[PDB]
Amino acid sequence: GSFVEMVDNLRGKSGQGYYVEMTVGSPPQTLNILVDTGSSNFAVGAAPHPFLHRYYQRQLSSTYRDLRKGVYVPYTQGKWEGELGTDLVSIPHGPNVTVRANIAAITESDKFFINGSNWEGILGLAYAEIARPDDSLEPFFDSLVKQTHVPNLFSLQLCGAGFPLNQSEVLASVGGSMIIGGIDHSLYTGSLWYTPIRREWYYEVIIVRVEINGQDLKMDCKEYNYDKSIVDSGTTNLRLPKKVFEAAVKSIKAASSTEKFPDGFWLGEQLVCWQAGTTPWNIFPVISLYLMGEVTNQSFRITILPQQYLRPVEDVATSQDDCYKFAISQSSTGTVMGAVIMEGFYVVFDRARKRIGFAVSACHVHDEFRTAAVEGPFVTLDMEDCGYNI
Ligand SMILES: CN1C(=N)N[C@](C)(c2cc(-c3cccc(C#N)c3)cs2)CC1=O
Repeated sequence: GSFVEMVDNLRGKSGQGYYVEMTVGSPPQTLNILVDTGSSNFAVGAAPHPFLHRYYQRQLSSTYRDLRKGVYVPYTQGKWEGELGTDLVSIPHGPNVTVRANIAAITESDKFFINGSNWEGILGLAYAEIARPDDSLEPFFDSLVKQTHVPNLFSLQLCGAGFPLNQSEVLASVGGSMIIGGIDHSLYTGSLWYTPIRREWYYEVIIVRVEINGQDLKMDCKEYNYDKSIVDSGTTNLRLPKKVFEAAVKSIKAASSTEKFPDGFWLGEQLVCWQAGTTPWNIFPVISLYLMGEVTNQSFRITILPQQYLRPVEDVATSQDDCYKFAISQSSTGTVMGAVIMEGFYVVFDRARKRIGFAVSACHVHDEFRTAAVEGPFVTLDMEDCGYNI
């Protein structure tokens, strides 16, 4: 590991997201910021809110600059309104540099901030194409690279605990690492395998084959990327296009048929519990996603375990049972490789070489019989045909 100052700088969990500490303004105002590769705006709470115990106070920053422009950002569920401006920003447990970046000061919001959560803003790490209001608002990472000598690359190791973390524990626990400008070898084992970034807007990739316990889902590969497939640290679940989700659930149900689970479980609505320590990991299948490789007609696969797709949750009766929710769900906006996938791997967002690397995470949860994996290469033809076009 060559980046000790940044190792273990994240906190959180898949259900609440993972955040890094940042400072904004002069003198510096400390805030916890959600690390989100699924968006491109740096936005922070800038007004009192019931679920925030601190926020950005522009009037107390001598380096604050008003851009005199508002921004409205609506999401599937939730939305916020803010005022655009710039200020000096730093990451305490990050590169030792300070940069002037755009900041959306959130003044009004609805179902955005989460009661119980510990973050006060979001750091959109994706590209300008999807920034709001438009691509003219330079994203934080672009500013960082343009203003310093930090290499145009970052890597993320999200660490699921494998069990529930209570309010106090989740605040004291190490949730992972965000290495800005490099790759830390202590965070993974084995080799890194890279897939191309198809287009620079979201971190879009192309899935070319899917297997459930080695059995080919056997769908037209275009279905797996309809209408796109992205890597998003800001999404909890592994989300799959409707048809792919239906086929995957049918296969996962068949593989785990020795035990029957209620429809509510497969819908990700209700939890299932087992006596402490007896979770039947072995009856659930591993899931492999094959991704386009960097060499023509070559692909590689990343394999996750149920320890990744069954999200630990505290039981309603806070019993001693080990409980989980099914963390694979349907999407009408393409495949989303969320925390479920990311917790199994160290993921390298190599913007400089327009590629995303995957390696088995040194902190992935597993058992004595199976482990997550990243393996290759495999001969795969016409992978370009797997990509979707409107
Ligand atoms: C999916 N996705 C995204 N990646 N980023 C956006 C900005 C947002 C993510 C969150 C959010 C909140 C809490 C936990 C997690 C988690 N985990 C993500 C709130 S807005 C919009 C969106 O819909």
